[PDB]
Amino acid sequence: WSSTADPLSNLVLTFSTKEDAVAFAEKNGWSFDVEERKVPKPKSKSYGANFSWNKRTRVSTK
Amino acid sequence: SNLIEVFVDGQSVMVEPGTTVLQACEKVGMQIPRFCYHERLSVAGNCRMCLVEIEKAPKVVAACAMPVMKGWNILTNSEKSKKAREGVMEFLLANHPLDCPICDQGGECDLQDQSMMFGSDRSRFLEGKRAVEDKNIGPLVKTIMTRCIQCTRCIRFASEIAGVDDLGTTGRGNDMQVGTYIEKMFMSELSGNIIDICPVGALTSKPYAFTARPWETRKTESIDVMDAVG
Amino acid sequence: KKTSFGSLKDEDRIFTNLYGRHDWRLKGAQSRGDWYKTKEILLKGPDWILGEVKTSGLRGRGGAGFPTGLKWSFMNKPSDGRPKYLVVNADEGEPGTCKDREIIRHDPHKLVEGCLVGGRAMGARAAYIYIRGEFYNEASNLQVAIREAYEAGLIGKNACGSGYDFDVFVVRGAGAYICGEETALIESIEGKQGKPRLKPPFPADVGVFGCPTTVANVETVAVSPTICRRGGAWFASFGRERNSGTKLFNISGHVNHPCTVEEEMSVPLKELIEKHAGGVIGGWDNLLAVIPGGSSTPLIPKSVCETVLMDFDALVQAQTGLGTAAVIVMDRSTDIVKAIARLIEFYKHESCGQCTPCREGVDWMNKVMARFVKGDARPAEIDSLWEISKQIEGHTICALGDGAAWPVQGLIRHFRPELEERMQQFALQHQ
Amino acid sequence: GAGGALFVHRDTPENNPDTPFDFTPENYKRIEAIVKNYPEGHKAAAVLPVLDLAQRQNGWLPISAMNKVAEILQVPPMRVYEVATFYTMYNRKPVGKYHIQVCTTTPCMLRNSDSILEAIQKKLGIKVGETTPDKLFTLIEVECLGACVNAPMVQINDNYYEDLTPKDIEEIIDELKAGKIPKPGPRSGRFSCEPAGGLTSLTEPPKGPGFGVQAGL
Amino acid sequence: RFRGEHALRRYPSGEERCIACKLCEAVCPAQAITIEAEPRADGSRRTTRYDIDMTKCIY
Amino acid sequence: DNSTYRNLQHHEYSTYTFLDLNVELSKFRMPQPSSGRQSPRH
Ligand SMILES: NC(=O)C1=CN([C@@H]2O[C@H](COP(=O)(O)OP(=O)(O)OC[C@H]3O[C@@H](n4cnc5c(N)ncnc54)[C@H](O)[C@@H]3O)[C@@H](O)[C@H]2O)C=CC1
Ligand SMILES: Cc1cc2nc3c(=O)[nH]c(=O)nc-3n(C[C@H](O)[C@H](O)[C@H](O)COP(=O)(O)O)c2cc1C
Ligand code: SF4
Ligand code: SF4
Ligand code: SF4
Ligand code: SF4
Ligand code: FES
Ligand code: FES
Ligand SMILES: [Mg+2]
Repeated sequence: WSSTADPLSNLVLTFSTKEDAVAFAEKNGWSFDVEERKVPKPKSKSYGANFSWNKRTRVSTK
Repeated sequence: SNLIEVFVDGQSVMVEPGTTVLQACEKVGMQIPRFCYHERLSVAGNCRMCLVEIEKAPKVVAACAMPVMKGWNILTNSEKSKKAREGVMEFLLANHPLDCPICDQGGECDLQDQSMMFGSDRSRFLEGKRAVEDKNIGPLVKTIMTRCIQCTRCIRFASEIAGVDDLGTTGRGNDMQVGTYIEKMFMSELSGNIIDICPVGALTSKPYAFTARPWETRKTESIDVMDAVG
Repeated sequence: KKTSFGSLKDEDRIFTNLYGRHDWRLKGAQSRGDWYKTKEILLKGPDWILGEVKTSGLRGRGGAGFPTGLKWSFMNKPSDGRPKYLVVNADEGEPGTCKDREIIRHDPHKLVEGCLVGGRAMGARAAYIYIRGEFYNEASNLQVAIREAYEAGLIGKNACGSGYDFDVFVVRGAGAYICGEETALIESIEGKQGKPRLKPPFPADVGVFGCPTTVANVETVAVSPTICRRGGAWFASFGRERNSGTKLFNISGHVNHPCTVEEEMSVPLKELIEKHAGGVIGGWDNLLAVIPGGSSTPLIPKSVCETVLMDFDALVQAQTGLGTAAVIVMDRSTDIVKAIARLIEFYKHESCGQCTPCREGVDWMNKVMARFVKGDARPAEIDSLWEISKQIEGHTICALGDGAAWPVQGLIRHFRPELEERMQQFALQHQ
Repeated sequence: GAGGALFVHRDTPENNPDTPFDFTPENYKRIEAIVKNYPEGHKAAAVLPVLDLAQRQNGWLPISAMNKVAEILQVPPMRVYEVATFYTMYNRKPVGKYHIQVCTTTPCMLRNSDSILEAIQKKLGIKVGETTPDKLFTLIEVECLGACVNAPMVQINDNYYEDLTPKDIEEIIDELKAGKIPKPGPRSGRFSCEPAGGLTSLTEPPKGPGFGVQAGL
Repeated sequence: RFRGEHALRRYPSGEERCIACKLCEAVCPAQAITIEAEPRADGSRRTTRYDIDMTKCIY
Repeated sequence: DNSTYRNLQHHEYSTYTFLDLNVELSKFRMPQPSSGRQSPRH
């Protein structure tokens, strides 16, 4: 079986905001690394671009 | 500027021209159900799972392909859109094989989750299901096409992202199948991504087969070192 | 002002060579009045032709019935750099329908002249006629007529003493009923599978080769030169309001003399059948049901057919729709359930399979109707089949799903006792 | 009900990429004309006519013919495979000299198309989807062929045989066996689908040019 | 209905019924089941480890 | 006059009649438009 010696291997906390997590980590005396949230950037979708007259976006099959 | 005012469940939002109904609903915080639409691929509009009701309109529209018009009110949780979702899920599950215990994508299935969240809880399909023969496209992707829902995500990804036109649809109607029509291996430096894009267990990782379940795995975010892209 | 319809004078018809008894070549068309003063009609301008088509009250002969003037004026926008094309829908896929084949094989010069007139009205540089693949001899006749038109200068470089260049191409399909749908037809022309594309974009914006395009039925294109020559008021004098003109009718099934005939628009169904088809085999009382507008229209029983008019509005009021004006009759000695199941099997074999509702649901309804024919089902499944048809209808990419759901709905609505009685006979005989 | 034809290709000694196929120079000129019919930015629009010409030259469509078409039109072979497998007029297996297509759709089924099918089966000694031992005839059930007025009807190699009775179709079959082509068109002498004894329309001579031309034109 | 000692069953042909779906391991309220699996020599989906801790099981 | 059927030319159509007619018509067509590229894959 998989054995462990640390008690914090399964401890995961949920926070509403980044500031709440940072404050909780600071008041508990834990050194922390913060990663900025990754958001998928908005994209331009056009069904009519599939059947293009002169561009490469024209599809060969559908 | 050129922003237009549209409504999602009665709440106003300003969107750029050409924005689809799905993106307008995303700007509010709702994810419309989908099977064939991918943000990275060209719009297909064939799974019909994204059908949604526009207020004062008798016919539902495909949210992934329909550009939103100024003043539209999208009823994302009306009885019409819910009934459309239930009907589409029923049609999708009519021929699907009872392979969940043996399917590698048990706890990671978009079909399973969207059936739980938007479909019914029972079936009235009393006929026999279809079965299609599997394909061999190399040692990386395992192919079980009875689970395929014909969303054509793999074909679009291969054509547009991987630059390989070896995938397509043969046949017609219910007997239309996704494949190569010949014994040919889909080998490219980006061939493994069709496993991720496939919403069902039709395409699965062959070296990963049968080894683990998603709820058991611990997720570590790291960086690739196989090349200099990182 | 007129109240009674159904007596169209012979000299007042358009397709004067419907039966192929005259010369279909250029000389016969010139004798019958084709290619006459087309130069002046071309010189009147697209706006005048569009106005004539609009005041004519013409509606699409394909089945949709959309006002042709509005569709053709959707192309009256200025050029943006792309070429403009007119596509003639000659796929001819609906069971019970034979009109386009006859007006192509016997009156091809009317079709070519209508192509030229529509292209001028819409500013199209060329016309692509998508003929059915099975109609090889009809396509060859159309090619011969187009060659005659090119030799005479009626089409091509300057096409007249007019200054307008217009080309007419014939492209053959290969065995696909779905290729009659306008977007599926456009895809099939471009060399792909006959899978329809979503709307928007409409063909007037993005069509064949990504260019502005109008897809028009063969009859709609063929009647335009006569409408221009005789005026839109004359064509509007026929039929009821919003239902003006004349129509080609195909009567097939259980009639003594199945035939194709052109008749005034809002003709009564029984009067049409008795005067042209020779009546129902075994008499009018022997009639059981009628499919009035091809396989996509729901059936109606004899009681409805007693006093029903053959036009868009009155047939919609009968919960049927005019469709392609293809009348399929059925007497009391035939299995209505078997015929409806055969139609559903046709739709199952003709669906392109692009979208899940049509594909899966139509296969499901085919299986359900096959079980219904033998009576191997239970009465509670009729409402389940109705709900399945509701789920298919209005949720598909194209109207093939609607055209498959509607016959089931009509059959259920008008013959539920028949299905229940068949099921109970099966139940007693199998215990 | 069911299809019965597979949409996956397995290499076979008589159907493989090494199977010899090439276009006759006259067919090459025809291909040039077909390609010329389309704008010189979209050459893939000619896949259907070129595949049809290949079938007419060969009788059916081997995988080598599809590969040749794809190479000639510079399109991926998978697109040609999709076109070949989507459209029902393409024969991906060898077919008899005379391909007999019998329509069993409801308008023809009403006018006893089953009798025509049974007569053909009894005369040829084959089932619905089989081929004769001498590779001369092939029987196939098809949907509406656009000749519902002249039901029942069959199609044999681009020709329509209409208003058929079992005797009439037996005569057609044995005369086609004899060697010369029977005349196409309806039987019973009704001259392409007007009422058999009715003549209820188009009785008087058609009006000439300018009969009803409006004023100011 | 009474629950006794755990056992792994097999089909009448003699092949074991377990297909390593790990649903029992997921549902086990005491985490008494440990499962490891891989494709078999014939490609079947079978377990290589199936452990039940009877001193953790709640039956 | 009317009783005579005059669509008899189609009984003598061969396997290449359509394509031969297209080849004949090839010389009557206006030059085709161009999208600027050899193919969308270019
Ligand atoms: N003639 C035949 O052989 C067949 C006829 N049909 C009939 O076709 C009917 C349904 O076909 P659909 O074309 O899908 O119906 P539709 O109403 O959507 O199309 C009607 C025509 O009007 C155009 N149109 C409609 N709305 C438009 C808009 N807002 N803007 C611009 N253009 C617009 C469409 O482009 C189309 O050409 C059915 O009722 C069926 O009976 C079906 C199969 C075969
Ligand atoms: C599945 C399907 C098949 C169709 N097949 C044909 C056809 O064979 N011929 C035709 O004229 N219209 C056909 N239509 C209707 C076309 O959409 C129609 O040609 C188009 O709407 C324009 O028709 P119009 O010129 O009469 O207005 C079909 C429609 C559907 C949904
Ligand atoms: S793909 Fe999803 S729904 Fe289908 S068998 Fe696999 S886990 Fe179950
Ligand atoms: S294999 Fe997967 S991605 Fe490809 S069409 Fe089928 S379900 Fe979609
Ligand atoms: S409704 Fe049927 S024929 Fe029409 S696009 Fe969908 S699957 Fe294809
Ligand atoms: S893993 Fe557990 S639940 Fe799944 S088959 Fe094996 S014993 Fe049954
Ligand atoms: S997500 Fe819109 S139709 Fe598939
Ligand atoms: S039903 Fe047979 S030709 Fe149409
Ligand atoms: Mg997958």
